Amino acid sequence: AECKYGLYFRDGKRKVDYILVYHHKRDYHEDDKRFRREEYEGNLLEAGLELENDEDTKIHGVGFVKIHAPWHVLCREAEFLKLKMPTKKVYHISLLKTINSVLQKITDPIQPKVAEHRPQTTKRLSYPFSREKQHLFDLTDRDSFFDSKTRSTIVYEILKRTTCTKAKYSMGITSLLANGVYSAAYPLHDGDYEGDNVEFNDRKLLYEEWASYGVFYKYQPIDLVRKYFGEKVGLYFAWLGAYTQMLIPASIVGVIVFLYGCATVDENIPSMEMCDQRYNITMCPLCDKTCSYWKMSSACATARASHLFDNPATVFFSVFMALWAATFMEHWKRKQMRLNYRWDLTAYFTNLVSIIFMIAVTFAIVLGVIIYRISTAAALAMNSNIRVTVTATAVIINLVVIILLDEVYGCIARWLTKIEVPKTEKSFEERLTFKAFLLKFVNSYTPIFYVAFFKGRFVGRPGDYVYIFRSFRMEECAPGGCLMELCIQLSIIMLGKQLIQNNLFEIGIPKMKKFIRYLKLREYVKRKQRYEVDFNLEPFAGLTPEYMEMIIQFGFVTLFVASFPLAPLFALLNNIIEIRLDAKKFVTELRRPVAIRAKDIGIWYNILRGVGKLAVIINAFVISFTSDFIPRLVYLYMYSQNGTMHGFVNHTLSSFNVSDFQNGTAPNDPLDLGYEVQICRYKDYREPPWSEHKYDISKDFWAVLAARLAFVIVFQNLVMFMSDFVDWVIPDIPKDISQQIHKEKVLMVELFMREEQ
Amino acid sequence: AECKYGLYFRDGKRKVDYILVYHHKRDYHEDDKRFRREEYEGNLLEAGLELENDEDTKIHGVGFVKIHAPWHVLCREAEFLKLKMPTKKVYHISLLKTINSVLQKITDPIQPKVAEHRPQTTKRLSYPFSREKQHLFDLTDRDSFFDSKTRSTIVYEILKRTTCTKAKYSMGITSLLANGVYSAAYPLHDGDYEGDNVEFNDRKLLYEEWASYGVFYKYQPIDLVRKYFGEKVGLYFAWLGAYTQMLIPASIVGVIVFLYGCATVDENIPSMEMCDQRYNITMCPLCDKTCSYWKMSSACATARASHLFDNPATVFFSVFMALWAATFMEHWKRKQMRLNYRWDLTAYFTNLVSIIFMIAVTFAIVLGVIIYRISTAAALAMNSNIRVTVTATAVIINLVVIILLDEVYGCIARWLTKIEVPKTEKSFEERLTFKAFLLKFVNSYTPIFYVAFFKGRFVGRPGDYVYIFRSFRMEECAPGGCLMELCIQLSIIMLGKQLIQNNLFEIGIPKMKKFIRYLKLREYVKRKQRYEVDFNLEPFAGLTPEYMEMIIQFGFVTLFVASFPLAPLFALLNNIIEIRLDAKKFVTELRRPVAIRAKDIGIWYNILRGVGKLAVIINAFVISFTSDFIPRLVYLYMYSQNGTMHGFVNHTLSSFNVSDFQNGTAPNDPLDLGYEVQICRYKDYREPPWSEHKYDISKDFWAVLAARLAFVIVFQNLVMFMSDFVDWVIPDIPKDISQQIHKEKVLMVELFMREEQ
Ligand SMILES: CCOc1ccccc1OCCN[C@H](C)Cc1ccc(OC)c(S(N)(=O)=O)c1
Ligand SMILES: CCOc1ccccc1OCCN[C@H](C)Cc1ccc(OC)c(S(N)(=O)=O)c1
Ligand SMILES: *[C@@H]1O[C@H](CO)[C@@H](O)[C@H](O)[C@H]1NC(C)=O
Ligand SMILES: *[C@@H]1O[C@H](CO)[C@@H](O)[C@H](O)[C@H]1NC(C)=O
Ligand SMILES: *[C@@H]1O[C@H](CO)[C@@H](O)[C@H](O)[C@H]1NC(C)=O
Ligand SMILES: *[C@@H]1O[C@H](CO)[C@@H](O)[C@H](O)[C@H]1NC(C)=O
Ligand SMILES: *[C@@H]1O[C@H](CO)[C@@H](O)[C@H](O)[C@H]1NC(C)=O
Ligand SMILES: *[C@@H]1O[C@H](CO)[C@@H](O)[C@H](O)[C@H]1NC(C)=O
Ligand SMILES: *[C@@H]1O[C@H](CO)[C@@H](O)[C@H](O)[C@H]1NC(C)=O
Ligand SMILES: *[C@@H]1O[C@H](CO)[C@@H](O)[C@H](O)[C@H]1NC(C)=O
Ligand SMILES: CCCCCCCCCCCCCC
Ligand SMILES: CCCCCCCCCCCCCC
Ligand SMILES: CCCCCCCCCCCCCC
Ligand SMILES: CCCCCCCCCCCCCC
Ligand SMILES: CCCCCCCCCCCCCC
Ligand SMILES: CCCCCCCCCCCCCC
Ligand SMILES: CCCCCCCCCCCCCC
Ligand SMILES: CCCCCCCCCCCCCC
Ligand SMILES: CCCCCCCCCCCCCC
Ligand SMILES: CCCCCCCCCCCCCC
Ligand SMILES: CCCCCCCCCCCCCC
Ligand SMILES: CCCCCCCCCCCCCC
Ligand SMILES: CCCCCCCCCCCCCC
Ligand SMILES: CCCCCCCCCCCCCC
Ligand SMILES: CCCCCCCCCCCCCC
Ligand SMILES: CCCCCCCCCCCCCC
Ligand SMILES: CCCCCCCCCCCCCC
Ligand SMILES: CCCCCCCCCCCCCC
Ligand SMILES: CCCCCCCCCCCCCC
Ligand SMILES: CCCCCCCCCCCCCC
Ligand SMILES: CCCCCCCCCCCCCC
Ligand SMILES: CCCCCCCCCCCCCC
Ligand SMILES: CCCCCCCCCCCCCC
Ligand SMILES: CCCCCCCCCCCCCC
Ligand SMILES: CCCCCCCCCCCCCC
Ligand SMILES: CCCCCCCCCCCCCC
Ligand SMILES: [Ca+2]
Ligand SMILES: [Ca+2]
Repeated sequence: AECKYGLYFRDGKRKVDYILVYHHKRDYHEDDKRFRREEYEGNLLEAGLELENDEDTKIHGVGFVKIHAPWHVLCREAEFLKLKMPTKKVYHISLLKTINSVLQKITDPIQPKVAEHRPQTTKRLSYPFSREKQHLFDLTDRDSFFDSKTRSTIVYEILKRTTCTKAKYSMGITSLLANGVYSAAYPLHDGDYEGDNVEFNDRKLLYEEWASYGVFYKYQPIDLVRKYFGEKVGLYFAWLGAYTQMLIPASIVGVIVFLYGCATVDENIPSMEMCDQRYNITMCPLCDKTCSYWKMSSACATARASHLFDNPATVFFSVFMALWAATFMEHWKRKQMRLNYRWDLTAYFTNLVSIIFMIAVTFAIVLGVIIYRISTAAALAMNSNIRVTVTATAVIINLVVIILLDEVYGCIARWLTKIEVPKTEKSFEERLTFKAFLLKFVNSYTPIFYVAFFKGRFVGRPGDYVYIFRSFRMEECAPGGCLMELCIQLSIIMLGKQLIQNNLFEIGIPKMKKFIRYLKLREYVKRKQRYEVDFNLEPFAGLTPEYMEMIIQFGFVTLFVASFPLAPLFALLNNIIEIRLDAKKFVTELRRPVAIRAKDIGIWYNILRGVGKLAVIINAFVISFTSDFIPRLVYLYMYSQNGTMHGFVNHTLSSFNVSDFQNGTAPNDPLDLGYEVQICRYKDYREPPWSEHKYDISKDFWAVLAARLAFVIVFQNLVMFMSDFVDWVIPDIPKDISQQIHKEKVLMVELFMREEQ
Repeated sequence: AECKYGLYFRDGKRKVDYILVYHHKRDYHEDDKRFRREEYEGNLLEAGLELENDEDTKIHGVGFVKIHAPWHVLCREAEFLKLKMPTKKVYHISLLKTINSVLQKITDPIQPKVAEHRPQTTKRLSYPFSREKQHLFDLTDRDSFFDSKTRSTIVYEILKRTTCTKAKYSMGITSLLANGVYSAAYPLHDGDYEGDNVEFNDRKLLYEEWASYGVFYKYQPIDLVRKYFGEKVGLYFAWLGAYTQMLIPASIVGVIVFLYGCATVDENIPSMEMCDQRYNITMCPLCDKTCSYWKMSSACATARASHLFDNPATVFFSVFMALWAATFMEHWKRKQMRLNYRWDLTAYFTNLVSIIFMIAVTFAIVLGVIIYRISTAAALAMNSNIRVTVTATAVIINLVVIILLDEVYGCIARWLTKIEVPKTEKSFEERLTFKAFLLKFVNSYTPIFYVAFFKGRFVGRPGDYVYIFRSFRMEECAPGGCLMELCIQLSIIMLGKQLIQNNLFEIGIPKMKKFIRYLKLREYVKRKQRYEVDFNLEPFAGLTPEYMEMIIQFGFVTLFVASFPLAPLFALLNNIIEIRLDAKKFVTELRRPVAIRAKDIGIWYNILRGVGKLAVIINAFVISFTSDFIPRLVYLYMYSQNGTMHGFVNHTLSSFNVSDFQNGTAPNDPLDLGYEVQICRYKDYREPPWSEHKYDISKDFWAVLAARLAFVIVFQNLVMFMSDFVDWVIPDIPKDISQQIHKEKVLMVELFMREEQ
């Protein structure tokens, strides 16, 4: 009623800045905990904080404690730290400008409706606040001089300072919370976000203008977000928006490159030769005692589909995407400085744990191939087009096991970090992030490397096959090739796993917790107090998973772009929804976090710059050994009489005598095709049967292998030099930002004169 | 007499801090210059400097001006800048230590005899000096509170501040010196360095203990050098000593590697097969219409000598020298911080000039090959063993032309820098250094790249040769190979050009200037004054050539070490003499420079880190395409029946029919050997005459080319990762240095309390 529902004290003039809750159930350890609390409350009273208790609530066995801070305490704690406040001093801000004017005219309807977005040609000064010189800062209003966030930060620092006499080593509220004496501690929200009679506050404004699905095409009011939540939350959203901005130019060139291949697919000689039914090309079986001879005309659709994923445009696109990320890094580096300026921020256990971590990483690498092979075998056995359905089933089966193993890997990393004694609090996080990221990388990217580089390459020749354990034969690729399975894997992963299931789980997880709480608790007419309302929300976890998700997503776009031009387009649609999906959680679901000052994102910059450096070698090897670019180039300039591409499929096929088959390897029935077979054909570079040295490696095997090796040498060096040049050219600091500081310092000289004046 | 020979004023209590000399010959422009001087002297008097003139000297038409500074001017100018002075506050400094104690016991006789080298367990504080708080610093003695160097620095700053009313734009003494009104300006030396009755001063101490040839095995007293000369000179000598220290461990492994090859030269099968006289192997002529057939047994000495320069030890040494420099960089980076802590230092014209510079660089690259070819032709024509003498003559002839072209390149760079307007004084030097370094690099390293990679490789086959301009045939390599000329070139260069002629010219150049001055001037009983004595010395130039010489020397050790194990040993002998050669010049020859504060060497770090990065690719290519390592490895594992090295020379030789020679290419007389010749042999991979496709590239040509290509791919990546790991592991800041600052700051808190106390 007169207390505005728990926001103020009983007298109505003291604002609650923090809330402590203890489990006072209606017993020697309980008495000891009570004595410790009482001593802590006495120390807090000695510090200079007003104290209050409430014991009459509907919830059983809970007590709430209110904390308040006076004016002199706030002044002293603000002067102790380096806190900058606005000053009455005001200065004016001091062809190419008409372009900015035109774009400002055009971009008017998309800007949000907030007070700060109004242009300001004058900016006030800012000087450290201290008790010695109070004339420089206007102290007209005490209430409006301090925001709620900076009011709660000082109280949190005071709570961290306090130590208990009984436990001299134990300091701060963290140890008390860890022991189990207290339950939780949290600041209060400003008010409601919905309601017809609700008065104006920042929560409702951010709900209407920022956290909604109907305003997905607007900008974000970053200043209000930083004012309400803090400087650690704002940098994440700024980085997300900057990352989302740079995908629009990259999502158009990929579409153009993809569309170029659809128009020129009906004039492709290699794909036209395979689909012709005038020849009678019989191929050898692909398995032992079960399969039989087939025909080349049965892979026409796969041959036609493979054309859209390799051509010179797909190499030009790789060269382009090589420089795109180098430009993005410089863009973010230059953007961070403006935000820094505007926000006024200018032994044996260790070795043993490291060895165990390497062992675990090796085992995690090992298990994935076994899981993939088992999934493929199960998918093949379940069925009995066939191939596409079998591949899709195998991928879908493997994804679930990956999802299940992620959590176990995370728990293992957490326990491994815990068993080793951490020196401080920052090193704990800096080590946990690395330990989790390595395991997530090796868990996510293992099956892709196997199909691209290792599947179907070490299998033998007809008549001399390779067996493992003397009883199992190595598997081969698809009849059309192994470039089609990679595209299906990438498409299925990117479209389903990262877009549908992830977001559905994110939305649906809190509902089960709410339902469980409702079932366990078991109407309300009187209005509950603020602390009782805030007690039913979910506590804040952190920002590590939010960064980890986007960092994992960043690797798919760059590492495997040489054979998938549509990768950048799939990420933009997800990033469009992710911003407004994450915005709602902070406003409507979680509890209010405390503010932390930061000047950079932190350790993720090094990870991004390592992935960007790693992408190039993989791109070069994928272009060299997975496609048919180099064989075509070699055939055109060495073996063609015309100078054209006639006879290329004729060139790449060998011959074999079906009468030389090993015992127990011939097909069961050779008359399914309807005619007798005497010679089958396979893909390799070996000698003909009608020769002195049959089935031997020929001279053309060695000529293509040097051409594949030289391409990597040229590509790697050229791309590395081009990537370094871009960093060299662009400066790291904007000119206007650096210019503005010098005049401010020149006037700050007279400000220093004003200090004694 | 009573003035101590010009050191003090006539009264005997004012010390001369600077000296200005004008050309007052015994005429309107002369009157204008006199008026300008007079105005400058009036401005200096307004500044607060005492002035004096002397016009009675033996030298004709010269006048000297004396400058003196009072105490209050010194105090004000010292408080204007950030100058730190010692304080009365004193603190104590706060298994592994016994090793340091033992090495201190052993290294006693090699330490110099100076006061500062005595161990000090207590170190005084240091606080900014200001007029507001003079109680913290003891002002007991005015004379001993300021050194001569810091006394002259303030006067130089005052002179730079002064501006002339008539020329408002012109400021400082630099413009006056450039116009021609004044001749020179220099501070004074402390006194003499030789003499039985000479009193003690720092010049004599540095002469006896530092700048001498009989103390070449001792340390250097860096603190006294910095106290007398400054902080810019000391860093050069510290870097030189640190660079000289790290060559001792590297000069022993090279000797061991070189000695390993001498013991195993009598069991080498490939060199034993060539020296055997049981076979009769006739080779084809190496030139048109003049040479004739020769025998393989005539290159036995060259074959035996080539063994000492390639073996697995020469690859292990390359891998070792890859990490040596990475360790050296970290060593210097960690050493700089201790010196920083101890010394209290904690539009269209531009584009046009750039294009002209690229054109000049291209032309400079072009001219060197022509010069080398002309020198080789002249050396061959002059004579008429023959080969060794001809090669030595060609190298000696080329070196002189290189020496002559260096100065023209330097002058071109200077003019090119001058024609473009520089923005400031630092950018001028930073651009001139780069412009000179690029031209010196391309001038020095051009002939080495040509012999290693391009000579004798694009020449044709017997019966189908390659001609340029339809009349000139391409040259071939030496009969034994092209690995012997590179060693002779490197040895001759390193031993003669950098060690004998350079030092002789450095010593002998000032003597010609002294003799010319003596001849032009034309005895003395009275003692000359200090300014008249200092007027006859040579002015100081700078530190760019001193750094450039050592930077150029640094490239020979690292870039071309894969085939010359004795390179690090030749540089140590030169660096031993260079220190004591350069020390004498500063003490006995040049004028006294003014002090400049610096915290790093500057732009040379980037050049060193670029050369270190560049060395790896060149090393890999030199190992792959210049030696015979890969062919031997290919022969051993693919073509040998034994499993040994029997029949390798048999493998690498082809055959040719002497009856298929082109018209005008057969030798004049084929009967010099004493018997008829029907088949000659050459080195290549081609088909035999008794085949369907004669003189065609065979299958063994393509098998070795892939093996040469894979080695580079493996080597480059492995060495790059290993080089990055070393930087990753080692921290960049010493632990004790960082630890010491925190306690000093903790006590500086009480020092701040002492400020008001
Ligand atoms: C593609 C890269 O090149 C190689 C590089 C390095 C080593 C081997 C390489 O080559 C791959 C071998 N894979 C053969 C070329 C394909 C093939 C196709 C059909 C077959 O018939 C069923 C058989 S098989 N098992 O009968 O030989 C083999
Ligand atoms: C050594 C690297 O390999 C090559 C790599 C790339 C291209 C060509 C390469 O090979 C070099 C060719 N140089 C031949 C192999 C040497 C030779 C020796 C004696 C001769 O007789 C006088 C002749 S010649 N002019 O008569 O052919 C040639
Ligand atoms: C070629 O294949 C067709 C496919 O039906 C078959 O009818 C025909 O008999 C075959 N001819 C030969 C010569 O194999
Ligand atoms: C290509 O070769 C075929 C057969 O050798 C011939 O019919 C055709 O005309 C040739 N095409 C061109 C463009 O030379
Ligand atoms: C395939 O190549 C062989 C080898 O020259 C040739 O004889 C055969 O006719 C070719 N096949 C076709 C269908 O052209
Ligand atoms: C290989 O095939 C030919 C027919 O092409 C046949 O005559 C010969 O007998 C076969 N080889 C063997 C070993 O049977
Ligand atoms: C082999 O060379 C020696 C060298 O003098 C010569 O005397 C001898 O006649 C030669 N023999 C043959 C067969 O060429
Ligand atoms: C090497 O081969 C030669 C001739 O083939 C033979 O005399 C010799 O014994 C072999 N050496 C070994 C170690 O096998
Ligand atoms: C060199 O190789 C050929 C080819 O096999 C062989 O006939 C000849 O005997 C060899 N020469 C010697 C001296 O062994
Ligand atoms: C090549 O040499 C053989 C002897 O080795 C000779 O009989 C033949 O005539 C020669 N070739 C020609 C074109 O003369
Ligand atoms: C009143 C709201 C009308 C618009 C609703 C839009 C819902 C979200 C659609 C987002 C689509 C973005 C491209 C995939
Ligand atoms: C800073 C917030 C940006 C939010 C994204 C706005 C929507 C962009 C849609 C662009 C469509 C391009 C299709 C190729
Ligand atoms: C018998 C020939 C079959 C050819 C198949 C070609 C497949 C093209 C699919 C295009 C899908 C585009 C979706 C955006
Ligand atoms: C943004 C820079 C793009 C540069 C693209 C260079 C690659 C061109 C490849 C051409 C292949 C031609 C095959 C016949
Ligand atoms: C607002 C501007 C930010 C920086 C934009 C840089 C260029 C964007 C286009 C991508 C270029 C890629 C070249 C390979
Ligand atoms: C961060 C601002 C970026 C401005 C555009 C930069 C585009 C790329 C310039 C360098 C191109 C290098 C081509 C080899
Ligand atoms: C040839 C049989 C063994 C294959 C081992 C390699 C499988 C894939 C390894 C992937 C390494 C990178 C994982 C992130
Ligand atoms: C990870 C590398 C594994 C190497 C396995 C070697 C197997 C050799 C048998 C296959 C040789 C013939 C290939 C067609
Ligand atoms: C009759 C042929 C059917 C082929 C179906 C292929 C399915 C591939 C789906 C790839 C994208 C899936 C996104 C959820
Ligand atoms: C008034 C408009 C409401 C639109 C609601 C959209 C909800 C989207 C939930 C996320 C779906 C993730 C898988 C596509
Ligand atoms: C086996 C490859 C693992 C991933 C390599 C690329 C990631 C680089 C991460 C850099 C970590 C830096 C921590 C300070
Ligand atoms: C920390 C930022 C740079 C990290 C770069 C890591 C790249 C590792 C690639 C290794 C390639 C060579 C393996 C032998
Ligand atoms: C640096 C990445 C691109 C390099 C492309 C090299 C191959 C170009 C085609 C082959 C040469 C064609 C000559 C007409
Ligand atoms: C009185 C001086 C005795 C020693 C004279 C030494 C002269 C210089 C010799 C330096 C040799 C260093 C190794 C090349
Ligand atoms: C810091 C000054 C060092 C001066 C060098 C001292 C002489 C070193 C001689 C070492 C001889 C080693 C022979 C292989
Ligand atoms: C006929 C055989 C001649 C062999 C010549 C070997 C030359 C060895 C020279 C060693 C010089 C070492 C100087 C340090
Ligand atoms: C300091 C690290 C040295 C490592 C040396 C590795 C190179 C070994 C080469 C062995 C060649 C063997 C040829 C048969
Ligand atoms: C005083 C110590 C300075 C640093 C010494 C570092 C090791 C010196 C030996 C060279 C090691 C090279 C390994 C390839
Ligand atoms: C600057 C102090 C150097 C101390 C010795 C360092 C020796 C090299 C250590 C790293 C070795 C890496 C081997 C792969
Ligand atoms: C084949 C004829 C032309 C040879 C041109 C190359 C000669 C050497 C070039 C050296 C480049 C590096 C100079 C510092
Ligand atoms: C700098 C590269 C120059 C290339 C010149 C090509 C000359 C071709 C004639 C030689 C071919 C046969 C070599 C034995
Ligand atoms: C009789 C054979 C004489 C051979 C003389 C070779 C001279 C090579 C000298 C290399 C070093 C020169 C240093 C000045
Ligand atoms: C008392 C000892 C005197 C020694 C004098 C040495 C003079 C050396 C001059 C430099 C010679 C450079 C070529 C070897
Ligand atoms: C043609 C090669 C010239 C030399 C390349 C290596 C030297 C690198 C110098 C880096 C200059 C940095 C200036 C800021
Ligand atoms: C400024 C410090 C790094 C400079 C590195 C320069 C190395 C240049 C090597 C270029 C190799 C590739 C040429 C195509
Ligand atoms: C990384 C630099 C050294 C690499 C050496 C590679 C070749 C080693 C010899 C060849 C293999 C021998 C197997 C027994
Ligand atoms: Ca998500
Ligand atoms: Ca010298």
